[PDB]
Formats: sequence, C-alpha cells, structure tokens
Amino acid sequence: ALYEDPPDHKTSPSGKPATLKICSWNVDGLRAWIKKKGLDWVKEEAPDILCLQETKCSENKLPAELQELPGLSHQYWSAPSDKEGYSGVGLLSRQCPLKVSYGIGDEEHDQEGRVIVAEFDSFVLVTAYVPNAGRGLVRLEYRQRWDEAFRKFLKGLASRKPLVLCGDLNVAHEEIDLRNPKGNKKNAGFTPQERQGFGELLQAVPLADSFRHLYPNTPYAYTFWTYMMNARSKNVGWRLDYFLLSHSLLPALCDSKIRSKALGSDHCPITLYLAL
DNA sequence: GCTACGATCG
DNA sequence: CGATCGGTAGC
Repeated sequence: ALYEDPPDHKTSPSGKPATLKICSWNVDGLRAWIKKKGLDWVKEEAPDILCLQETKCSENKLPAELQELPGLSHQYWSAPSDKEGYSGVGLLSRQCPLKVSYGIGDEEHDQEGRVIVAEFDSFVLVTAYVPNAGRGLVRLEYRQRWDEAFRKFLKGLASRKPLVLCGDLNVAHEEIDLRNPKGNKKNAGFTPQERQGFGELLQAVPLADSFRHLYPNTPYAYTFWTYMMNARSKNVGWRLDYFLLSHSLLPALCDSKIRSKALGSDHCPITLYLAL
C-alpha cells in the first residue's frame, strides 16, 4: 500500500549523463488539467519532449498558455474525426522534429486521433492512447484488432532507428502491474487477450518496459488510479502508461520515473531520461 | 443527465 | 465471482 518513487538517476549503465528528458501524461481533459496547474508542473519539469494523452480537444480551441510554453515551441496535435471532445493526443518538443506523422498508417484505427510519430536524430518517438476495451468489454473484440495492427506498424519503424513508444498503452501487463490482479481479470486493462497481446507486442518488435527493466522487483508502481473512492490517497491503481523503447536504447537508459505526487488527473505523468 | 475514462462486498 | 454505486471532463 506504499510505493515511493526513487530518486532521479540521471546516468546510463555505460557512464555518461542525460541528454534527453521525455515526459508523457494522460491529462484527462487538456483544458481542465491546464486550469489544474499542469503547465506549472511542466515548466517545472522541463522535459525536452512532452506527450499528452486524452487531450479530448480540437485545435480550434487549444488553451492559449500552450504556445506560451517556452522550451516546447514545436507543438503537434491530433483529435478524433467524428468524436468531438474525445480521445485526442498532443506531442510537444523543444527541438524541432525531422518528420511528424499522425496515426499508425491505418484508416479504421487512425480515425480517433490516438497516435503521433516524431522522427528524430538518434531515435524515433511515438505517443499513443490505446483504445479502451470499454466497460462490459463491449470493445475488447475490436481492441485486439488494434493491437494486431499496432505491433505490426511499430515493428516496421524499429527497423531504421531506435523507437520510443509511450502513452496510455491501456494495459496492466503483469499482475504486478495493478493493486488487485485477481479481482480484475474480467475488466478492461487486464484481460488475458490484452495482456497476451501486450506481451506479444514486446516480443515482436522487440521492445522493453523501461520501468520494469529498472525495477523488476519493485511493486505498487501505479500510473493510474480511478477517480472513484479515494483510490489515489490509497494508491489502489493500475500502471497503464509506459516507455517501451528498442533494445539498443537500454545501454543508454537512465531512468523511468512515475511522478506520483503530480496532481492533475486520474493518471500521473511519467518521465524518461536518455543518455543518448 | 448522460457517456466513455472498477473497487466493493454481496 | 459479478452486480453496482459512482468520480471525472465534456457534449
């Protein structure tokens, strides 16, 4: 019932210092989160890149403070075609991106504004807000179709440069990845299809659970807690947000934090330092 | 008031 | 189990 995120370890196993900080956050309503003092934290965090999930907001409405964000001058956004005030992702960065694509190159899955790929120098970044299988699992059957595709797309990317996948990947991979593993085997985020698909994901590319790789033992590390009950004040949550990065990035991997004390939404931000 | 983002205790 | 009372942000 504890979990206290450890200190920020800013060095690789090789030896050299950090040279890239990536923060990702499922803000649960961009606007609201903003009023909730989110940018103060952002400005306070100083990530070189900031991926945001569930922005649930279209560009011709984006809060003004955004542009006013200093070291994040390059802002890219994505929203659902027919879904007003739904899904939506946003990638922000200090250094400008060589190439920036939206979605995973697939019609039916791209129509919800859930993916953004930012190509860089030493690596590539994708930020995603994975399709919730919904309550009663009304969408689990479809979900798996996304996954089938998603891993397919990501693999072809990990063929040129080191890939960095982050966002609400919407899955409690292992039982260690949620406070109550047993009591949720028949609730979204923990289905054996989702979990399997996720594992299948790791192997296929392949990719690595940055955090898990740093704390294989460390339990109670949740990045999401439902608003229901006093969930957060009781740390009874799930860890649905990850930093999956190609194998080649592991000798450069510094840390993977779960900034729990960061208040703003049902999810907490997650930062990835890279000694690139 | 509803709709898409699950811990409780029968 | 599995029914459900039930915190949000946004239409």
